[PDB]
Amino acid sequence: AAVCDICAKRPGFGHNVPWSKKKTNRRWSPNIQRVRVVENGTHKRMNVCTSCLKAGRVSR
Amino acid sequence: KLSAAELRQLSGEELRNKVRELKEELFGLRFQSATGQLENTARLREVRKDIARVYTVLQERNLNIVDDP
Amino acid sequence: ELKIRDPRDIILAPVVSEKSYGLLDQNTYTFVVKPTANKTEIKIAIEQIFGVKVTSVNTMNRKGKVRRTRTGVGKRPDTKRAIVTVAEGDRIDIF
Amino acid sequence: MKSLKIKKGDRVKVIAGNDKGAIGEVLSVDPARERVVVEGVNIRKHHGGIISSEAPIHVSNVQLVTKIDGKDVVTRVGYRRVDVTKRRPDGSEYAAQRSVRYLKKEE
RNA sequence: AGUUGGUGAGCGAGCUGUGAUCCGGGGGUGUCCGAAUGGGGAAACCUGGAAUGUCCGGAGUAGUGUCCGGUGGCCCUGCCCUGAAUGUAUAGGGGUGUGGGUGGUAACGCGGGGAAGUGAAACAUCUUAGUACCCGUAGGAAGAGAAAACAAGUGUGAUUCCGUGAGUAGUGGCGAGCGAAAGCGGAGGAGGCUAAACCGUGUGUGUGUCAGGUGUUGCAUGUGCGGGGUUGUGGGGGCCUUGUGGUUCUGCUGCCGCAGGAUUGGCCAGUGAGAAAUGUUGCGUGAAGGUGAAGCGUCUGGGAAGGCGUACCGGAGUGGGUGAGAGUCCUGUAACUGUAAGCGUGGCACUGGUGUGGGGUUGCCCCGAGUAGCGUGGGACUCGUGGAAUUUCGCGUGAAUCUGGCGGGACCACCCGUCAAGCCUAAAUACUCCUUGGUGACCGAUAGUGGAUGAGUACCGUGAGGGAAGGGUGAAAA
RNA sequence: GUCCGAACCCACUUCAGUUGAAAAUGGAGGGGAUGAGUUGUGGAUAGGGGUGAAAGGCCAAUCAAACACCGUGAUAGCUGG
RNA sequence: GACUGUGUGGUGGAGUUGAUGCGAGUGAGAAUGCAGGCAUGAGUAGCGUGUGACGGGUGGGAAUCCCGUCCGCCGAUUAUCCAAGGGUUCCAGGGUCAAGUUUGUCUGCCCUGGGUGAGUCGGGUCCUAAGGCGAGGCCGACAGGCGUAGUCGAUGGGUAACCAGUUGAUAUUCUGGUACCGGCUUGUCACCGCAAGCUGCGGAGGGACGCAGUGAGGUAGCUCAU
RNA sequence: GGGAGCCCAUGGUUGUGGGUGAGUGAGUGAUCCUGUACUGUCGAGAAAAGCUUCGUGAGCGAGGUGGCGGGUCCGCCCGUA
Ligand SMILES: [Mg+2]
Ligand SMILES: [Mg+2]
Ligand SMILES: [Mg+2]
Ligand SMILES: [Mg+2]
Ligand SMILES: [Mg+2]
Ligand SMILES: [Mg+2]
Ligand SMILES: [Mg+2]
Ligand SMILES: [Mg+2]
Ligand SMILES: [Mg+2]
Ligand SMILES: [Mg+2]
Ligand SMILES: [Mg+2]
Ligand SMILES: [Mg+2]
Ligand SMILES: [Mg+2]
Ligand SMILES: [Mg+2]
Ligand SMILES: [Mg+2]
Ligand SMILES: [Mg+2]
Ligand SMILES: [Mg+2]
Ligand SMILES: [Mg+2]
Ligand SMILES: [Mg+2]
Ligand SMILES: [Mg+2]
Ligand SMILES: [Mg+2]
Ligand SMILES: [Mg+2]
Ligand SMILES: [Mg+2]
Ligand SMILES: [Mg+2]
Ligand SMILES: [Mg+2]
Ligand SMILES: [Mg+2]
Ligand SMILES: [Mg+2]
Ligand SMILES: [Mg+2]
Ligand SMILES: [Mg+2]
Ligand SMILES: [Mg+2]
Ligand SMILES: [Mg+2]
Ligand SMILES: [Mg+2]
Ligand SMILES: [Mg+2]
Ligand SMILES: [Mg+2]
Ligand SMILES: [Mg+2]
Ligand SMILES: [Mg+2]
Ligand SMILES: [Mg+2]
Ligand SMILES: [Mg+2]
Ligand SMILES: [Mg+2]
Ligand SMILES: [Mg+2]
Ligand SMILES: [Mg+2]
Ligand SMILES: [Mg+2]
Ligand SMILES: [Mg+2]
Ligand SMILES: [Mg+2]
Ligand SMILES: [Mg+2]
Ligand SMILES: [Mg+2]
Ligand SMILES: [Mg+2]
Ligand SMILES: [Mg+2]
Ligand SMILES: [Mg+2]
Ligand SMILES: [Mg+2]
Ligand SMILES: [Mg+2]
Ligand SMILES: [Mg+2]
Ligand SMILES: [Mg+2]
Ligand SMILES: [Mg+2]
Ligand SMILES: [Mg+2]
Ligand SMILES: [Mg+2]
Ligand SMILES: [Mg+2]
Ligand SMILES: [Mg+2]
Ligand SMILES: [Mg+2]
Ligand SMILES: [Mg+2]
Ligand SMILES: [Mg+2]
Ligand SMILES: [Mg+2]
Ligand SMILES: [Mg+2]
Ligand SMILES: [Mg+2]
Ligand SMILES: [Mg+2]
Ligand SMILES: [Mg+2]
Ligand SMILES: [Mg+2]
Ligand SMILES: [Mg+2]
Ligand SMILES: [Mg+2]
Ligand SMILES: [Mg+2]
Ligand SMILES: [Mg+2]
Ligand SMILES: [Mg+2]
Ligand SMILES: [Mg+2]
Ligand SMILES: [Mg+2]
Ligand SMILES: [Mg+2]
Ligand SMILES: [Mg+2]
Ligand SMILES: [Mg+2]
Ligand SMILES: [Mg+2]
Ligand SMILES: [Zn+2]
Repeated sequence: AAVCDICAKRPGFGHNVPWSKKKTNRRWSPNIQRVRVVENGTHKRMNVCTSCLKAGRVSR
Repeated sequence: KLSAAELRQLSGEELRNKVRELKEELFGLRFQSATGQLENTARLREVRKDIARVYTVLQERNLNIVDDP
Repeated sequence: ELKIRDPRDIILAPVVSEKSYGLLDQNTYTFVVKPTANKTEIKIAIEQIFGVKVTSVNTMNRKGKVRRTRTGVGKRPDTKRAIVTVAEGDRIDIF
Repeated sequence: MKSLKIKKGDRVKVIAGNDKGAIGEVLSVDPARERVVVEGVNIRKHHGGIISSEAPIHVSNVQLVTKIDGKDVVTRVGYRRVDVTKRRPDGSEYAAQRSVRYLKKEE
């Protein structure tokens, strides 16, 4: 996945820019990790970005 | 006669009987029209208009636009 | 509920033609009926209207004729007609 | 839309057309296209057999005529408001205001 | 006083004035399809409720076939019960029906994705162009918006939009091209809330608190709700010197003070963004209407509005009709008037609903963190990676917090400005599928809409889609 | 995936047609004709893609990249007016 | 010079002239230009495989319509009936502008009216195949992709009727005769009773399956007949 | 039930009421029936429901139902030229 279930981080779109500068469309995906979470009392998977995982916005 | 706002002076059951009688009269008129009778063609529309009037009165009573007798 | 439903709403008009009059010899009556009425409903309606025992009801759907005029093609309404067979002596007066 | 200033049964005088000066009664009015039929003026054939009867003419070609002192005088019209009472379809009463036509040149 | 729409007449009616048709406003009905929603489906069709008294109510039949009406689509969400494997518990399951959603829409808006033909006389950077198209999603407008701003030595004081600055400074295979800002002139003109200290209000738990007081008096963490507070030559909390609208006269802090208190003043302030949102009375009206001036005579003509003669009105001589060119024949026009009604609407009064601070102080306490920065790979800025500020996305890394942070085109110092990482905000601006009125040195049937007529029709195509042609008798059908 | 040979499927030769009866056929013969056969109905694969016992074949009567609409009044140092 | 007369008629029936300015969708013979109308070829090519003849009728009009008689043609189809598709072309009466490759009194044309009858036939109310859609769900920046439970989907499975007659036009449909199936209800006989039954739910059986070939017993049919 | 030519007559390109008479034997013989039979065979030849029976992970349900012969009524929608 490339969308964070927390903070809704989503891919950006930009350019491959070679030495000749012949720009080509490309994507920057967020570092989405699928981890086990225990929310309230629910065990389930969630696709969580590493930024949220580092900030602790996700309960494991 | 073609019926008017004096239908509001009647009761629900007799208004429904009026509906049934009007429907039967329209049935007879349609049969006459099919069979070649019924010189009086305007009644064939006026009976439907009367049915419309009676339903109008019944529905206003049912919806409490006019207080039910 | 408003809008009392009368059995005479289903039976619209009788069919008058040479075939219908020939079928009258067999106690058979051809009526133009409401196109959404089934054989049982037509049978019950005829019984209630005429006080007549009905042995059989046969229905067909007849397509309306299409005629090309000024303003293009016109199409006459579709009709359903019930062919009602009456008991031996009951008879129905269509005038 | 409203009605015309000329109504059926009026006595009018023809002021334009082949029959200038002819005076007759308005036999019928056709408000939609503003044409009136006055007796014994526009005699032509209909259809049907011959039917030699009156054909409509434009309402602006006639004018209401009054008898002031023994001579027929064409006149225009005005309206005055008078208090009346109208009956609702159920039969109730209420006071309302209605217009009444009067001929000019006679007050 | 006529009337039962049009193409396109006579029957049989209603109005025969018991006032219709008609006109404005508001209701009733509204088959079937369509988000389509009981289920299915080849849109406008089909088919239903396990057995029980039947899904519920009614009608019908001896009874079943039948009829009429109601009910139940899905997803989100509120409330109640239950709680799996399993222990907590959750998922799930069963109720309830609390609210919301679905789909459509001409242009305009915002956020995101994003061409190529073309130009460069080839072409790849660049251009075209963030255009076409596409995705999401609004509103009557949207977005923006109350300085982590500009300025440059004084100063300006939210934002948007228009004109300039200026085709300038710049930028650019320095090619084709691209292209500012400050300042100034205008349109329009609002500023308001919050997080945090600090104080009132429960649960992972007391053993120290003159009236009072108990191993705790009310003692310790961190919640949910109240106040309080909202700024920058810093502010706020705290600590105090005072001040709350006159009080019935309640607990607490110290028999000082604080707060609840109550009809009543009240500077005020109000249906606004403004921590909010509930009745009665004062205006002209839009939708319909009402009134609405004043010419005859002759002549020629099928016909007079034309000619000739002669009068009138004009707050009305703008038009258009009428048998030919009408100010006075018709419709109107000028001017005035009515509007009952509207969900009426706008504004006022009343009701009704909501409510103060100033001065000193700095010991202390608070001032929005995975944020700002930094590195890197991209994007937007005149700026095409560069001396690269400012701004933005992905990935890493990661601060101070007032003696602080940020900006002033690398960077540092000083100086000046400003206080980011929370939110809401009218007006000036954009637009017309529509409604009403009006206009045209605009078209006049090969034109003007594709369409003056059955026109998105006939017709062509499996389909998306393409897509015509045909107006004129006369004053009157006579 | 035998042989001869109708239906059926095919399309080798020839003649005719070639403003045709027909935008690919007709006459006469010819190949297969129990098989890798043929055919009906419904379905699946879609455009830089499909499918192809492979000819760049076929994909709605012109396919070395279908058709329709849009960018669009593309561009054309060329031709015409 | 582009052009023109304030000359004079005709046609026509409602506008428009001169002066001086102002504004242009302001001038056509060419674009294998666009639209319409009409010539040229030309009364020319063709009239789409073929066998018609005659007598009579109808009629304003007959090679081409009707009737009859001869004759010829097809006959594994030039017959009969379905499916797909078409959609009123079907029947009766009236019609001869157009259409029909000629004529036309005729028509699959035009006009008016009429015509299609099912418990059993073919589909639905039953079943699934390929495949489609798909509650949740998983996947995917968005748009979307896939798919579970399910739910659709015949070209298949399941499923009770035949012969005769009748109309200008319909017929396992109507009518006659004689059957069958499912309901409801009723009469009668027999039988049940943690322990009737009914409906759900599934288990199993069954449905349930290839191709090729020969033979046997039959019947339809056909032929012949003192 | 169907099936020819004889009838005062019909009505004269017509249909009515009577007049219908026969029904057998042999030969031949299927692409149909027994028959998804039988034999051969590799390439190994749908699904689900109806149906029969079995219980009961569900409810209903009264001591009432379920069976076998007989009687009455009900049997829908679409297509049908
Ligand atoms: Mg690009
Ligand atoms: Mg880490
Ligand atoms: Mg039927
Ligand atoms: Mg119609
Ligand atoms: Mg009224
Ligand atoms: Mg009036
Ligand atoms: Mg009325
Ligand atoms: Mg539905
Ligand atoms: Mg549906
Ligand atoms: Mg519903
Ligand atoms: Mg039930
Ligand atoms: Mg919406
Ligand atoms: Mg390019
Ligand atoms: Mg170039
Ligand atoms: Mg070039
Ligand atoms: Mg806004
Ligand atoms: Mg301000
Ligand atoms: Mg300014
Ligand atoms: Mg708080
Ligand atoms: Mg006037
Ligand atoms: Mg005059
Ligand atoms: Mg701050
Ligand atoms: Mg910085
Ligand atoms: Mg960078
Ligand atoms: Mg740039
Ligand atoms: Mg930087
Ligand atoms: Mg500097
Ligand atoms: Mg905002
Ligand atoms: Mg046009
Ligand atoms: Mg013209
Ligand atoms: Mg034209
Ligand atoms: Mg078509
Ligand atoms: Mg072989
Ligand atoms: Mg074939
Ligand atoms: Mg060849
Ligand atoms: Mg040749
Ligand atoms: Mg061979
Ligand atoms: Mg398909
Ligand atoms: Mg090759
Ligand atoms: Mg092709
Ligand atoms: Mg290409
Ligand atoms: Mg372009
Ligand atoms: Mg060009
Ligand atoms: Mg050339
Ligand atoms: Mg001039
Ligand atoms: Mg020109
Ligand atoms: Mg020319
Ligand atoms: Mg031409
Ligand atoms: Mg010629
Ligand atoms: Mg010749
Ligand atoms: Mg020649
Ligand atoms: Mg010749
Ligand atoms: Mg010839
Ligand atoms: Mg021939
Ligand atoms: Mg011939
Ligand atoms: Mg013959
Ligand atoms: Mg022969
Ligand atoms: Mg033979
Ligand atoms: Mg059909
Ligand atoms: Mg017809
Ligand atoms: Mg036709
Ligand atoms: Mg015919
Ligand atoms: Mg001809
Ligand atoms: Mg004929
Ligand atoms: Mg005929
Ligand atoms: Mg089912
Ligand atoms: Mg499936
Ligand atoms: Mg879903
Ligand atoms: Mg099912
Ligand atoms: Mg099905
Ligand atoms: Mg037939
Ligand atoms: Mg039969
Ligand atoms: Mg029968
Ligand atoms: Mg089984
Ligand atoms: Mg098997
Ligand atoms: Mg044998
Ligand atoms: Mg049929
Ligand atoms: Mg048939
Ligand atoms: Zn995240």
